Amino acid sequence: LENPPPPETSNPNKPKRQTNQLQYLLRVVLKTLWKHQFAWPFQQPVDAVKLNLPDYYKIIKTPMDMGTIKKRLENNYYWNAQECIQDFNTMFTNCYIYNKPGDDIVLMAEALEKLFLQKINELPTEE
Ligand SMILES: Cn1cc(-c2cc(NS(=O)(=O)CC(F)(F)F)c3ccn(C(C)(c4ccccn4)c4ccccn4)c3c2)cc(NC(=O)Nc2ccccc2F)c1=O
Repeated sequence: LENPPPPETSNPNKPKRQTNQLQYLLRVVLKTLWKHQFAWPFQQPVDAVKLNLPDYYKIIKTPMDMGTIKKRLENNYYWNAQECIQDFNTMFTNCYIYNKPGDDIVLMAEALEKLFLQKINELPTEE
């Protein structure tokens, strides 16, 4: 099986804006998570060919990773903060679906999710 192409990150047919919440999601939330020691397996799409995980994309139909989220924020892909937050949530839940509870990669995702939820509690005031 081939890896699927990565998720779309730019679309000039989608309207574009910068907002206080989107700026915070890139500069504070993504930046904090990205620099965490456990972030490295989530910085790019799961490369199922490289990892010899041929069943990954037989089960995970909405892949998501922080590299894609970073590119979406840099390309003004998201109009609402919730769209970005939904992508982080999808990345975590994909991990909890494919991997057995308590496995290494799940424990890494759980620590990142706890930090993510703490930062989302400090989302700045909307326009
Ligand atoms: C979200 N996500 C991400 C990865 C993942 C991604 C990688 N690189 S990447 O290029 O894809 C993404 C990038 F660039 F950002 F790093 C690598 C490169 C090496 N590794 C390890 C050593 C590994 C394992 C556990 C914890 C940490 N590192 C690895 C991988 C495969 C087999 C053994 N060890 C990776 C793991 C795996 C998942 N799941 C998984 O590996 N599940 C699994 C494996 C074997 C048996 C049972 C399983 F469920 C999953 O969900």
